Amino acid sequence: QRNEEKAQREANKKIEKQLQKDKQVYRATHRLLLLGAGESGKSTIVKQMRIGIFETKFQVDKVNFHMFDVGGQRDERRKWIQCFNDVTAIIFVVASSSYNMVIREDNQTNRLQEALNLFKSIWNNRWLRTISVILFLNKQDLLAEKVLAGKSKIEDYFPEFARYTTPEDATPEPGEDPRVTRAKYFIRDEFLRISTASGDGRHYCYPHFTCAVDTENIRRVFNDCRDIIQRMHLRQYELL
Amino acid sequence: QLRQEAEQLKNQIRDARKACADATLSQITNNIDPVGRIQMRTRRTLRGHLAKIYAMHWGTDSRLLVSASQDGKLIIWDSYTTNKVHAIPLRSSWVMTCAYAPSGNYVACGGLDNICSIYNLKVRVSRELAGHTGYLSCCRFLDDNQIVTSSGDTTCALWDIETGQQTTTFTGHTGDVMSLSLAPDTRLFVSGACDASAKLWDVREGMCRQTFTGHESDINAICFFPNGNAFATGSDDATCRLFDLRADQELMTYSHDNIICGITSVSFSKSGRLLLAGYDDFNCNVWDALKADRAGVLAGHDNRVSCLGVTDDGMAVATGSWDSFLKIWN
Amino acid sequence: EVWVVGMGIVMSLIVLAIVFGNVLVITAIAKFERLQTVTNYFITSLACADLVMGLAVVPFGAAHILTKTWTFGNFWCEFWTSIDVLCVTASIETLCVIAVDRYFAITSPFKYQSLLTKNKARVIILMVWIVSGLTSFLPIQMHWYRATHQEAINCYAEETCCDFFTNQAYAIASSIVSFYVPLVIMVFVYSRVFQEAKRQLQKIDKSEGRHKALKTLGIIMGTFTLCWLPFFIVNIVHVIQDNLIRKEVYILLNWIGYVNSGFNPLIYCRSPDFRIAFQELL
Amino acid sequence: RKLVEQLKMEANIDRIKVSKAAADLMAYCEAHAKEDPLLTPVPASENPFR
Ligand SMILES: CN[C@@H]1CCc2c(ccc(O)c2O)[C@H]1O
Repeated sequence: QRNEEKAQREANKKIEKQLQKDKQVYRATHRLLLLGAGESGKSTIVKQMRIGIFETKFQVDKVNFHMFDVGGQRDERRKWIQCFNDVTAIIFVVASSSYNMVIREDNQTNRLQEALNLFKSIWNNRWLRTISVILFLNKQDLLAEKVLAGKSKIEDYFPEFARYTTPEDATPEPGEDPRVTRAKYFIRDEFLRISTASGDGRHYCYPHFTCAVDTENIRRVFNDCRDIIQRMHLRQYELL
Repeated sequence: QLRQEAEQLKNQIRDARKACADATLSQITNNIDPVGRIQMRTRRTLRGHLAKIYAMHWGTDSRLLVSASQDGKLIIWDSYTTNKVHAIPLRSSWVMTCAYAPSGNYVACGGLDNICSIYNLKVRVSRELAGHTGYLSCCRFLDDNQIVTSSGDTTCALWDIETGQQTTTFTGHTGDVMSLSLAPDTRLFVSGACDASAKLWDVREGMCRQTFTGHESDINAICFFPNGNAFATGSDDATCRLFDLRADQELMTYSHDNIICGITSVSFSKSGRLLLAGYDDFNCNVWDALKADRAGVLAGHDNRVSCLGVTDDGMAVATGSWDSFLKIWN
Repeated sequence: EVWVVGMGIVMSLIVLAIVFGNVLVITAIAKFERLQTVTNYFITSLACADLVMGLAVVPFGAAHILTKTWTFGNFWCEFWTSIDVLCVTASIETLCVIAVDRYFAITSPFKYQSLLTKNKARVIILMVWIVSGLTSFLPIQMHWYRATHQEAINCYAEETCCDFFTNQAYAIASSIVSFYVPLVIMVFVYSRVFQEAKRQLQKIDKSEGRHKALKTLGIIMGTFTLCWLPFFIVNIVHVIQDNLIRKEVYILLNWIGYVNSGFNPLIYCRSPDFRIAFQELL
Repeated sequence: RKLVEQLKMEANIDRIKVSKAAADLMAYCEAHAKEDPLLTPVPASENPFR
């Protein structure tokens, strides 16, 4: 009779209230994706940010942030990468000191080049057309120790580095050699060249130089997310 | 050394398939009258999902459905009255599939966590199934006691609820499988992987009798013909194909010059005349199985569709999209 | 005759444009569920206010101007004046509220999702409509606005002719509630938004070595200011000094303020989603 | 490995001509077409949704 309908209506009302509260909570929280090479060094960033899928919840300035990382699924083609369509930013971790070494057992297919190809695939994705990338370049001090040593020359592995010159309007570190500065800025420009070509105002790449003992990664991600949302809102109103 | 023998045997099987075909389905079915234009209206629009839906499964009574969304809520609905009977939170925020047991007592759920969660309606998790390397993609119930889950490990497995350990594992797919569909009698079983190959398995023997590789790109959807002697595979090549098990080969291909987007979900009608396919172009196109000529277009969805299920009664078609809205059509 | 029919043609075209644009906007938000957005609620409120204006006061005002007399009753004249004040106040205050919402969405992006919800938007719309209805009906229907000189007394006594005569206090209060305070708020929030946009553009230029905001804010501010500010400045002036402002210029500026409402759909509904909805509807 | 054995097992399967399978599918569709609410628009009285 109508008693069943009344009970169903009461259950519907309770469920609707519960999902209203859940919607408030979900809209309060921001989502991030931690993507990088296997030996890139995402574990160090994850430990720094915290202080088959790994989820770490951290909040800064009373803003809830959620970071998702998947490592079990390692394939040339990823179907789970289309699932992360509502994430505010995709964190990319690249080993900037892995230019001279190769893990594919083949010549000239350097791990840095593999990371660049992966970044190109992520950027030139139909589903990831509005997701900005926060790029972290781990192990900058390993890169410094490598460049100050004569063991490896980037020109031997990256031909464009021979004719490359340091930018005049750059921001060198307070205590850094010219050679390491040139190397790190060339590596950053390698990713930025891919970043600029495809996207047109929809999404941007934020490059950061990170050491193995850096502790400002939490604030850097917060600022990058704030800038991402500000740019998205500005473009939605056709200002920027 | 054995590669040459394998290539020779593949050439032999291709020659046998070619010699076993005389006239295509179009040649024999061009005589019958076309189905004509079809008008379908959204009888019920179900709202309440926080985020995008990926999959849903109609109940046996063709009245209740379960929908899974990335917000982590496995909402159960009553299509006749548009009332939410249950709302089951998920341990894993990311979910890729869901299922409704034929008895209606249990509801399955699995996502990127590589763990198949099973919930008891009459609501707490009953058994959590683990043992898959990759992300789960689809789950269906053979009965109230067994369930088949196909994951990104390129392996499909048959589980047992009471024991919690997989009874058998099916191997032979180069790429990760993305969809599956049980036979009406549950004797056979198919799954479509990303290597453009759909294989017919066997829940008893555990060996793929036949494989069909007519597609050019990854397969995203699959579904048996109601007869059980044929199935339809929807890939990213913007084509839906209707394979035949007895003929061991393709029969018809469903494509148009205008469409350049892949297919997400494919389902048949009760009589199998209509082949409903959900596209990436924000709409669902319905085809004529015996004609390959599109009859109607279901363009009511704002975002991309992710699922499509025709009721067991053959009364309504439900499509859940990425716009957090699940619409009932008829 | 020739002058009257030309003016009648112009007012008919203005009425048609306003009504068409407004009904198109409300149809766009109402018909499609993808356009149901928190800000789109405020846009719908603005379009509803403009539609009420163009359906109630613009046609009757045109009839008053062309015929040079008020055939309808004096109570109906008071009701028409009240509806006009209501529509103007609601439209300008809704523009101010939309600007404030944009400022919160840009300056405080993290708190914007939590700060504005469906309930908050609904209560804000109710508050603005109640304050506009108060400022319109309460002083007019209770005769707080009526003047004291014999000209006004004769004008209100005669049912045939119904012009506008306002007290200095009521004119000041109506202006400062309808236009000036919303003007200050809009200018402040849009200056802050422009500063934020310039900062973001500077950051992008610095990071990526290898104007639109200025133009958009320019159109948004300039249309509203050029449409309304002259009318409100003469509204202040003729109560400050009666001999300075004539009736013809006052009516002309008021009608410019009226035709302002036609341009609002063309300015605040230029989003690609709105264009797609318009194409689907038409 | 086992791929050659699996493919050899796949090859030795009895098959029927495509004409017979096509005729069977067409006959099934023609015979079961009456009990299809999607093909034939159900009357509003018969329609459970509306
Ligand atoms: C009939 N003309 C009225 C007279 C006074 C007035 C108008 C508009 C907005 C206001 O705040 C007003 O006080 C004009 O539209």
